[PDB]
Amino acid sequence: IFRDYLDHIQKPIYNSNSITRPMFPGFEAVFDCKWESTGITFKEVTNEDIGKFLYNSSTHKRTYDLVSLFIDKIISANKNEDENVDVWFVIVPDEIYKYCRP
Amino acid sequence: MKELIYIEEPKILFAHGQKCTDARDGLALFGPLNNLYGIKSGVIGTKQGLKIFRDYLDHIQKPIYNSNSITRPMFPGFEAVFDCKWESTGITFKEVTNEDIGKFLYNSSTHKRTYDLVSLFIDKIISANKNEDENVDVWFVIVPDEIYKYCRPNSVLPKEMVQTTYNYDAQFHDQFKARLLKHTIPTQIFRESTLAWRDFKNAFGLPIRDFSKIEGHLAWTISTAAFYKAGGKPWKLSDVRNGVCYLGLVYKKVEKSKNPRNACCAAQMFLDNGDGTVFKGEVGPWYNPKNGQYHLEPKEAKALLSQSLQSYKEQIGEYPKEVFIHAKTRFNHQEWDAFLEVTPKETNLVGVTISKTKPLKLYKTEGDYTILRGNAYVVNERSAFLWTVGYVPKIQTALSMEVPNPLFIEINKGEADIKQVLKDILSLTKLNYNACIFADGEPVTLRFADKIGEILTASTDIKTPPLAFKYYI
Amino acid sequence: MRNKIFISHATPDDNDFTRWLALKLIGLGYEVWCDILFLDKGVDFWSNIEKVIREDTCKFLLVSSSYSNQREGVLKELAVAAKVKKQLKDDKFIIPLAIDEQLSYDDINIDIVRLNAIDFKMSWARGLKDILEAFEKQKVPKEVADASKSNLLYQQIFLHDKSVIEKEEIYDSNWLSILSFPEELRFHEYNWMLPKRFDVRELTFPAVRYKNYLCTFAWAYDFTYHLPKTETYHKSKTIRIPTEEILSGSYDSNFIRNAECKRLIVQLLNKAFELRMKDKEVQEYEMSNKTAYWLEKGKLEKDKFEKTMLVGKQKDKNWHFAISGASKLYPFPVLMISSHIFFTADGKKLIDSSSVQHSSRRRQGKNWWNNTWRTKLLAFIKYLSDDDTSFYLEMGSEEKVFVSNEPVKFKGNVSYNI
DNA sequence: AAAAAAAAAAAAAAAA
RNA sequence: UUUUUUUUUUUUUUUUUU
Repeated sequence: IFRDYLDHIQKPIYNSNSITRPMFPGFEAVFDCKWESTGITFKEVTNEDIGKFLYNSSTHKRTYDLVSLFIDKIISANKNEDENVDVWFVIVPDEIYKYCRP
Repeated sequence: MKELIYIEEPKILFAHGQKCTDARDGLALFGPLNNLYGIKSGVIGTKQGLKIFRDYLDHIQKPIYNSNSITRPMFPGFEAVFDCKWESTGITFKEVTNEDIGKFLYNSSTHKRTYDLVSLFIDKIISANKNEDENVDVWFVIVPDEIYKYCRPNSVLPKEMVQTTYNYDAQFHDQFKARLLKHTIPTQIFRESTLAWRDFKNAFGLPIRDFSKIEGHLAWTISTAAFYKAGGKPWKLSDVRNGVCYLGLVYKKVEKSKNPRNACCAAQMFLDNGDGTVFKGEVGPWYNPKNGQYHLEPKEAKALLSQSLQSYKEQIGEYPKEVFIHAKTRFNHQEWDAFLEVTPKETNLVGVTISKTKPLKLYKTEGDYTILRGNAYVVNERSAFLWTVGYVPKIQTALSMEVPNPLFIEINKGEADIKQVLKDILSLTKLNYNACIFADGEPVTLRFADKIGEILTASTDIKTPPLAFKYYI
Repeated sequence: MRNKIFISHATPDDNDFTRWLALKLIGLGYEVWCDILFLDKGVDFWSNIEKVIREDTCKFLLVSSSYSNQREGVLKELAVAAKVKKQLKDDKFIIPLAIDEQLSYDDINIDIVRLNAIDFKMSWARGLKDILEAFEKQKVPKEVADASKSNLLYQQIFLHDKSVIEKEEIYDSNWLSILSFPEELRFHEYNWMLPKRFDVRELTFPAVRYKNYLCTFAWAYDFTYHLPKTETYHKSKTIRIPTEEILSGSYDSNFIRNAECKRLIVQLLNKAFELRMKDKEVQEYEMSNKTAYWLEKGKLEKDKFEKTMLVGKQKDKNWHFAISGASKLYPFPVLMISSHIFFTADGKKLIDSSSVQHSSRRRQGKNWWNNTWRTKLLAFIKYLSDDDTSFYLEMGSEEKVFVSNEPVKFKGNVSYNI
């Protein structure tokens, strides 16, 4: 989904009424910067692992475990991988948002 | 009249699946593998030193030439070789006033003055990393020459200019790269002489570090280091077999704590699912008591090898089928019994020792030129001599200056066929990312492990250091 | 059909730019013709280029530099290119490429002054991008991009003149082979006969203490002078062993283990070597661990053995070649020799500053290549000899160690040429 | 307090 | 410390014997 959305992003994007909101002419057009789907350093989070933590009765423990699972991989990629990444996009599923809030 | 075998020169892979024996020539024509859009560069230093960095960056923007192109290839320009943008515009500059550097430098205590000089730079680097919107890939630390002359061990400050911490080494570079480990900030230190040297001259008037003929290779060795530190993959190996992790141990001395404690450090090279090579550090530093033991006690050996096997299992799925544990020192049975227990049945443990001490020096009968590189004298199925330093026709000269010294490669433990052991070490001498040279005099594992050990023994407060080389070389 | 791209340039000066641009364009899929690309030359080439510029060239690229601006061959190629431009009625044919910062646009050749030139002065990558865009716009013939073509052309043309070739070569090492040893290693129980607080380094023949056994190849009563008490020793007390068994590795027991029995042959031969060097009256410098043996100024006829100089002059410093020897028995029974250069102020007294000695040694070795190391080493070891084929280390009144005077030779199947 | 047989830490120059 | 190479200084430990 992220790859598809970015592929959409380079191309111009159109809303219903351009008078209210100016049309989006594309990332490389307005910011004149290269933001392509090539070069994305990807670290996977398997469905089983994210499902093990999610189905917990205690909100605080499940939240801490879910955060730990992501942050450990992020730190490992930052300190033990040659690639340099400007930003770290953290795509989280919707069931977590539903069931990891107070 | 003893037989002497010759091993084919290794070929390293470049972009578009193309192979080339040389690194410089292959890079200058095919470019690096990965598309690193641009190098956002940050610089620290005085105003007098910033102009020199700007001038050198402008220089390497344009092509530069050596005295003879055959012995040292020409440099087509940074964007020409690396197809990536690195301009003098967009550098984030942070100031180091001359009064600040002269206040601390002229101190009687070498440890105190070097600690202060490292602190002055590191505070500003951390503050820029944490408190500024600008993103910088690499922090080029321009240091003057006075800091170079008077901020290392055994450096005597002259009595005339002495105007006025002991847990850290007097070495500026080691302490500097050690204390930045927690923040994971890729940095590279630059002498002002390594920069546009023509300003710095001796009494005779010629530059002290005259680099007239070696400008092109200087640009090659600076550009490649900058590209690697930014997250680039200039080249890789191609002939390395699947399922072969290597791992390289080296022992360094620690002076701060009573008992040298002989810190042992490792660098691990292997393959990844696919075709890309992974060459990182395997750093769990295991300190070894006794003044000169250099043999690692069973618990730490088990921990080291378990960590090395786990870093392979997590990235490939299953354990390596055959590893070549290299080392500068011979293996006692105490270590090997510990190693054997950790590994499963399928793994084939091999313990190899590489050294240069014994003086075997092959002189050809006629000619002002040395032996070919790749020549090997096999003593027996367990021991051999490999001339990884010597003549190669491509670079028009021998890598050495005098007659070279080979590497005594012996299979202390495991079984291993000596031909394959001689076939991988010579290829292993090709992955030197700190310098863009045709070949390296020793395998890079025993070299980059030495480097990371020289960095990790400068700070006693280090904890869980990063495993990436860009923070070290 | 015209589908070749001609790159004219000044041949002996613009090799780098022409090479880089051609190897880039061929990899990009563009046909390239140039004089440096084709390997070998003949009388026909002067004709060949002409017909190409008239029959196969679709675009003409002129490397503009202070050299190629007024080069006669470049000028002739420019003239024929301009005239084929006229005949094709295609104005965008000659595409100049300016690569010199010192050659301003106001000093270009007359055929090029009115023609726009792609700027290579600042960035070669920008110039190459401009070239690609212009060639795409003008619909120049092109094939699919394939860097393998560039790699193959690099292999057949350029790493091509300097390649691995198979031919036998023989090399001279720094190992002196040991021809023979004394038959039996002797373990004499001197015990109280030899005073305990005594040093064996002053003994006439080499001998090392181990337990209460003096170990040496020398005869029982050779140490009578230094040890007057040894006249009343009994020769049946010796533990003589067939040393050849030790070299094979057959012998081992509780009395001695072969690994620590091989060391008693290595210290022994080392002391024999230093004793022999004392016999040859060559003086010594103390190293940090070893000792180096060098020779005075005047002992050799005109300070040179054979025809090769061993002691020479450098400003006020007399430099002397020296060797360091050590017996090794693991690969074969051999003696390894290493070379050094040491400097003196008057030819007799060594300069005491280690840093100055190291710096001056580096200065001298700056210009010492293979025929300066091997030749001096072989000359010194031949001067060390006792006959034409070998020398001997004094191991006793009758025991000697025979070591060859020529270094071990190996056989290489691959070599090269200058 | 020695020896040989193996270890590493540091400085100096010079060419790549 | 852009490097790399070749040396020169120390220092130190183990195995063994007294």
